[PDB]
Amino acid sequence: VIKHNRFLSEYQSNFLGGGY
Repeated sequence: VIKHNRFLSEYQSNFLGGGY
């Protein structure tokens, strides 16, 4: 898994809205 090479931050944490 890539995980955006510690740069994007998981799409900015789902742009402050993502239930997981």
